[PDB]
Amino acid sequence: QVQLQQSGAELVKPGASVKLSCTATGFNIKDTYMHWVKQRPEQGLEWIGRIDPANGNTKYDPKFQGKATLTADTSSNTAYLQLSSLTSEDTAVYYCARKRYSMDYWGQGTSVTVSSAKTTPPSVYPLAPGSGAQTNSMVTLGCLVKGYFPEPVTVTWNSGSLSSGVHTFPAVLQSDLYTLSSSVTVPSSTWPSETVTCNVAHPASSTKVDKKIVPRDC
Amino acid sequence: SIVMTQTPKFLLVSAGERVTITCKASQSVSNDVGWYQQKPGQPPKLLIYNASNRKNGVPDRFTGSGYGTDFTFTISTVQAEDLAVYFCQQDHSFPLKFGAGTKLELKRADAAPTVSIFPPSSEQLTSGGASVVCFLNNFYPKDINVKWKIDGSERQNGVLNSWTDQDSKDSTYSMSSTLTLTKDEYERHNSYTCEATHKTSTSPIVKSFNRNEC
Repeated sequence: QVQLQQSGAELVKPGASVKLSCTATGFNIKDTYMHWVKQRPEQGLEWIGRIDPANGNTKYDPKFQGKATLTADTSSNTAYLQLSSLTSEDTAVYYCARKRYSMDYWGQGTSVTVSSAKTTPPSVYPLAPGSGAQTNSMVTLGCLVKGYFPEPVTVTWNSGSLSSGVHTFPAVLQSDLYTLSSSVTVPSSTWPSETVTCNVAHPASSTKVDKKIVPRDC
Repeated sequence: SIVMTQTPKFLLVSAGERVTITCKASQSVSNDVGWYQQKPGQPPKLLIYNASNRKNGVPDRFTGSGYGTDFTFTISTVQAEDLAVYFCQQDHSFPLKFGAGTKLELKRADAAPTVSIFPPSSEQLTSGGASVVCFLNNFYPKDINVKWKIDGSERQNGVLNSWTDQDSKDSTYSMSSTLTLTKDEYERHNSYTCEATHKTSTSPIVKSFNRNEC
């Protein structure tokens, strides 16, 4: 019955401000300490600070004094982390946690990206096998998601129907644009006889693209 | 400013062995030490309450012990679902500090990759760019090399490689290699080759296609 609901992802220009919401359920916020944790990509966890919702007492790690301001509203049982003076070093996922009697529960986390680069929708390219490709029991199909910013994008195959043989690869940043690929391996008796479609979503640009894997036509 | 130093950063272990993660508090912390597990893409999950007290619904193979400066997290028998990054935490002094983390990696027998090569899509050719994609799937160990050859000539520019995290189902890795060129350069040449050199075989695993065919 205890869950922490965090706000959606944010892309902000450098020097801007952001406010994140952590809505709680199953426990009143004033009987516990709410904590916020920062995790830079491919890095560790950094304790930002702790808020006492009953009285408003705030203790921050000395590195987060001005950047992070923690405010709580007991009426909505919602804890807030405000991040200002944002730079690229603030690009991270921010979690909210509840701590009381050495007990902990964490939210899903909110991704904040700080960059001057503009939002760029991806280009989704179906990757069918070569025209003279080898025929076997299984056939591998691909999907290329190129030239998008910011992260993340979500890739699904046949709206979740195909999931066993999917390898979605981490994105690579180049010239302020991300590119990733996804592969799905299906039995050759099921393609092209059955449909295989690449479903790509890029929430930051409100982009949802479906690209069916059609055999190459010469 | 009680700093927690966590070792090792990377723990290469075999299934059925025992992993011990050590976190050293710079000053005395005593009871207020917690151990967290973070599966990829997931929030960290608490596993040890007060340096020896498992929370609940936690496999009894996850143990913790220590007092003062020395603290230890031990996994009795490493399993596939234990693939994650583990963090120690100190809540004794309010400047709360986490450990740097320990990335657990499962050891398994060498597996050869399944190499697939894909020509640039028809739609992308209208865009003015051409990306040749090579998939290397289900291989171990993680370290592997990909060589791109165009009409027999090795190409080292415009290549982006991306490794997947270890798959808990089979403890393997997958990698994607993308060669990006201009449309004019792609249409200039015909033979494009992806070569995979791995610890499994001294000879490279080769996949190729010809552009003058479709």
